[PDB]
Amino acid sequence: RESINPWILTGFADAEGSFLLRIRNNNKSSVGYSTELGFQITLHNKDKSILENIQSTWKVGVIANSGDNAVSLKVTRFEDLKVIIDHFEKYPLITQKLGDYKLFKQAFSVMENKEHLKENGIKELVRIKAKLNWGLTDELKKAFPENISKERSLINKNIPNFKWLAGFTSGEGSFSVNLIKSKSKLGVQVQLMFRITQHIKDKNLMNSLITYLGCGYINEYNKSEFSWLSFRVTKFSDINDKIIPVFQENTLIGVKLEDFEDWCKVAKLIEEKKHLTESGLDEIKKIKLNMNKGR
DNA sequence: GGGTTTCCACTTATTCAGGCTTTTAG
DNA sequence: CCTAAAAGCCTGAATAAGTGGAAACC
Ligand SMILES: [Ca+2]
Ligand SMILES: [Ca+2]
Ligand SMILES: [Ca+2]
Repeated sequence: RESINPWILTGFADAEGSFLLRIRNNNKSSVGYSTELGFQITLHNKDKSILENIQSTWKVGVIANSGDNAVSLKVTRFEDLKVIIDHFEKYPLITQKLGDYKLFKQAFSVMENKEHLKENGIKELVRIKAKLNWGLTDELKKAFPENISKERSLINKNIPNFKWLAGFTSGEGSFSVNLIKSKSKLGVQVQLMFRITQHIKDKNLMNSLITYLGCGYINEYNKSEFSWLSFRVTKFSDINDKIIPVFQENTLIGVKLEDFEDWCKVAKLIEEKKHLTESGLDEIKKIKLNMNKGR
């Protein structure tokens, strides 16, 4: 249908994408293992069009259901990985995921030489997989008895432009209408809240948003050993002047675009002070009920 | 063909999106 | 007093990452 700006796409990839490298026990392979290399995105059913638009932009990839409520785009046809590579050389990732892309490239090169059909190419792929995403299973690591490093170098890069940021925010942002039980006349303060969420491994990136957007602050949270960061803007002046124009100018994708649009309607109400009238409050309550999970 | 690649159904792990209420600033 | 802003709390699930099975292809 519609095609996606290449930096918007990279941003969305930084947010939602995943590189994959399968090294599979296989009785029929001359070396006892077969491989599969690729890139994939899994979204809620409601955002299938993003997947289809990505498929259209690159002209690669297979779309399929992923359980009852999700759908995926997977690219594993080896020739088509050349497209993935060319895209991310001209429009590179900036989160720690770049590290996974660099490993995907190393694995691509081994397979391009057909070395994965030989002991030494398989061994090499196990060394690559060992640093990729969640690394080797215990079964695979006991099968290749050699000291295999699990570390790679931290990525540290800057937001390259607003188009990447709109792609990334299309993945990781949220636009909240926070209805606060307040001591004022109407009894409800209306608070617009923009947030961007992301694992701590990319702290430097999340801290940069403060200066990159000239507003906001960051909260840290965890569930047991699992920590992440939350970039939040709540000052209406920053919302209206700094957040909203960025994304009016750099268009979000997916149903999150509708949420931002509803959020902007509420912004206009606030700017006109109608959030201080019972009838404006009613409309704002009705916008909220129908955005995000209520859509 | 016998190996190898590709696709499809489905699962598992966790990092997100994004819900609240109460307190302070101005 | 009054409204805006920030402090401060939370977890279900949409993501991330992955696996089993087998058809299709070279
Ligand atoms: Ca992400
Ligand atoms: Ca998302
Ligand atoms: Ca499961």
